[PDB]
Amino acid sequence: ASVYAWNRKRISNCVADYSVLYNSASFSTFKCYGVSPTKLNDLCFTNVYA
Amino acid sequence: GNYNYLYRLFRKSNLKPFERDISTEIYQAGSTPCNGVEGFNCYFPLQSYG
Amino acid sequence: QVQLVETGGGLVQPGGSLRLSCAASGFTFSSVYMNWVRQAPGKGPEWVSRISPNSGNIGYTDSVKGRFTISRDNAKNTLYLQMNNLKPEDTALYYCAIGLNLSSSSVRGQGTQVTVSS
Repeated sequence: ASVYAWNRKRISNCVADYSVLYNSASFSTFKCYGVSPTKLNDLCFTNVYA
Repeated sequence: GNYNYLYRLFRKSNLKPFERDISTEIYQAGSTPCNGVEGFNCYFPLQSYG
Repeated sequence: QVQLVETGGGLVQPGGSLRLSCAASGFTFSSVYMNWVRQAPGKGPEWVSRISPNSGNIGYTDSVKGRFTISRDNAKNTLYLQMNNLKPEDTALYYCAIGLNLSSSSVRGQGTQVTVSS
């Protein structure tokens, strides 16, 4: 969607492997704030909003 | 701004008590070896106060 | 203690491309690359130009296209910035920062402020 019409999705009740995303080299923008970009596999949250 | 004061932000393990870590090797944050060359998953370990 | 000693830049009148130097010490310089970034009075800092260690590709804002050039020398372990057709708008602090891909709020030196005097 457009920048003003940014699309929102909810993710829950699954397992997220952020290692594949982080180690991809196909993305030029990787900025994690609040938690380290790595060691994300050790954190479990109630919901994720994309 | 006075940015002459630096500090260590990336390290593989926590320092032991009264340790002086002066190594400036580029920190590796991914599977790909860094080999002392900056790039993806290769971050300089120093950061300034300012 | 890494010291990014930056050479001062005197006042230069328009008519000749300005040459500025910026040195680094206290760490292995051939590993990481260096970056030129400018802060002008009345506005926040902005990234100017970057040079890769191995590929040696100069990347800088298109707004400064065709007038800014970089030259790095590991033997002397320093950077040199050349600006052609210098205009008064160039008046600012062209400081240096150890270049990381983001190059945002990273390590930097005091630098020297240069203003083009008509």
